[PDB]
Amino acid sequence: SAKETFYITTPIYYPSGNLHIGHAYSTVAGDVIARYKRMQGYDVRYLTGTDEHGQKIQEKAQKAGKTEIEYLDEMIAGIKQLWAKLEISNDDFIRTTEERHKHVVEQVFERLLKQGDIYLGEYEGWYSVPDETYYTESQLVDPQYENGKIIGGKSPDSGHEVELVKEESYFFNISKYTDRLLEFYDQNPDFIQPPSRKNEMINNFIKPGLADLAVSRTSFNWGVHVPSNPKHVVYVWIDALVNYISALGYLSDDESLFNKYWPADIHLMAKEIVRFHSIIWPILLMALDLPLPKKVFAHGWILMKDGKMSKSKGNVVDPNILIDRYGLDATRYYLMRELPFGSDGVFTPEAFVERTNFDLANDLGNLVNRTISMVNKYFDGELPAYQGPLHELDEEMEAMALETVKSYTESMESLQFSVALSTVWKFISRTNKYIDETTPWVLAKDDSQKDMLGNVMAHLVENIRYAAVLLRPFLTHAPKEIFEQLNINNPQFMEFSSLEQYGVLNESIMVTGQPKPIFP
Ligand SMILES: CNC(=O)c1ccc2c(c1)nc(-c1ccc(Br)c(O)c1)n2[C@@H](CNC(=O)COc1ccccc1C(C)(C)C)c1ccc(OC)c(OC)c1
Repeated sequence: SAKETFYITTPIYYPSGNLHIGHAYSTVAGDVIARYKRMQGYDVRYLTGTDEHGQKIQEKAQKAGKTEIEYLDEMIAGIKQLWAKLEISNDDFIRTTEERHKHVVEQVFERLLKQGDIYLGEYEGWYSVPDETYYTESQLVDPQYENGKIIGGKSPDSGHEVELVKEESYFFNISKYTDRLLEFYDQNPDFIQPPSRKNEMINNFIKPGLADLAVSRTSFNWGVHVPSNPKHVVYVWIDALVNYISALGYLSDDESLFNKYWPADIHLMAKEIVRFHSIIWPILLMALDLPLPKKVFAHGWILMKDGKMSKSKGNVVDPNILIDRYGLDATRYYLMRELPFGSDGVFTPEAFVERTNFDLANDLGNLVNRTISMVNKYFDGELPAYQGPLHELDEEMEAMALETVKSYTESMESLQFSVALSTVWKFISRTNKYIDETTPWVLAKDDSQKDMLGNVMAHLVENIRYAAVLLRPFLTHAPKEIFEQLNINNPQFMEFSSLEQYGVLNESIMVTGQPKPIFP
């Protein structure tokens, strides 16, 4: 009786200032899924947010001569400005400084304490002061021993000697849920995407035994405090992970969003945090007796020919610069086209320009401009109504249009965005080829071939309309501009349902008398 719901999330971003195209990819990709699911008729909720706690945030605020909230408000303003600039269709933005989040972190922690899933112990970690990163005994390089116990070592990055750090900490005993998690994987084979990551998780993390998780610290203050032991602050594991249910008003005075949208249909994230969403998150939800998420999707990185982009190498590509210089459509298209499923992508300015110029401006932009120009020149702007596949090429081309939609659909549902886009561009290329094959200018000579000329123009515009509709989730400007210039005004003709049967324009239409570039 009601629309089926679809809840999609990106990870909450840690506001350390440097937002590169790698961070933009997650929110753009999430936006594409969100827009696609809305067009399919789902009741969609798309969430993003920020991780605002931890020692480092408060150190950075204090160093800058600001309060924690002053500092964070400025950083979050910048992040939300970028999302608005990328036209991210997120329905909400969760900040971990909000009471709706803090209340959940406190209540979840207290519940696990009362159930006995969390117990007090002592955290022991290997810390590198230069790198400010902790490690387990297992990953120290050139470890030193004494009586069989690891006594120290070298950071597996910097190469500086690590320091043994100890502090009182609450532990979450996750190992007892091991069997339940493996059974969950068995009954939900599509849970982890790409599917190759599942056995890597099992082998590297679950098979060797899940260590108790240190979920609190006593060494810093900026964060959620444990109500029944206020010297303890909740660490990132529970604090960050419950953002996905705290955003829905879980345990608030109004849980209606939580009742409607939980569980999440897809958690989208970069591959380096999929182990936390694949193991810790499901086990935490089991401990709270909540339904698990249906799917976790890990995407690859957008590299340079220096390696991972970072502020430290001066490697960072700024999405603001790309948008200001080349436009939004070009930026979103490049991100979604160049990062294939289960692999990494590689950014170069030359590759960006080729995609932008060859695919968008040339293939799609000139197809629209050539078509509109021919309709203005041969029929004074009045596009003859579609009649049927009159030309010998039409039967196979009309079939290709439907095969394009079908292929696009199975690519999108399998999260293969780059293949969906390449499939659409094969159709755009074929439409340009249709012009060369039919030579409209030759047909415009003979007065006998005026119906055949009208048929060709009708097939050009119907091919364009198919392309425009399929690109609606990816490009936020181009499709609107194409519909505008073609003077296709009817909202129904911009939806997926209007692609079921080829040739919906069975009435004459007057196209723009002043066509302009679709891009930039
Ligand atoms: C010099 N150091 C850094 O540049 C530095 C970099 C990251 C820092 C960080 C400092 N201090 C914090 C921090 C610490 C305490 C609290 Br409470 C908190 O709040 C955040 N973080 C956070 C940043 N937060 C994240 O990346 C958010 O991750 C998630 C998002 C959604 C859901 C789940 C997650 C998890 C955390 C499960 C991946 C952090 C701490 C430890 C981590 O692994 C050991 C980690 O893995 C990606 C992320």
